Amino acid sequence: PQGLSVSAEIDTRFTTHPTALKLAAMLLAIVSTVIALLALWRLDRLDGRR
Amino acid sequence: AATQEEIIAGLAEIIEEVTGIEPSEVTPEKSFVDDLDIDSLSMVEIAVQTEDKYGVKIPDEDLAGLRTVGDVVAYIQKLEEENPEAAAAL
Repeated sequence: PQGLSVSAEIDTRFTTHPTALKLAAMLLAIVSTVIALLALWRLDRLDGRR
Repeated sequence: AATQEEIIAGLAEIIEEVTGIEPSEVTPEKSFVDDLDIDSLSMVEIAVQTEDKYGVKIPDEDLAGLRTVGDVVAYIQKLEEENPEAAAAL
């Protein structure tokens, strides 16, 4: 018939995927980390031991 | 000039802290790897704790040529008699 309707709404709150901002901010917290580690290594290499 | 019996007495108190060998075994005719089983990964620690008490930078260029305690006492003796700039201020 006309007018009869049943409209639910599923709770899909864990089905997400990051945007471009959350990806540019995830691929920039791993590069600076290894750069800082390399700089700390270069600072540690002052004692002249290889 | 530093006496031999104080050079050995200062080296033994570091060997006993790093490894645990009693200072009654450190004699001037003991090899660092055959008689006293001290791998070089412990010789590096000994050479670090040496500088962290008396300012002395033993470079790895020379850390390989020390096979006996007599070699250590001779090296220290020659470097302290060559350079008169030995501060020895605590």
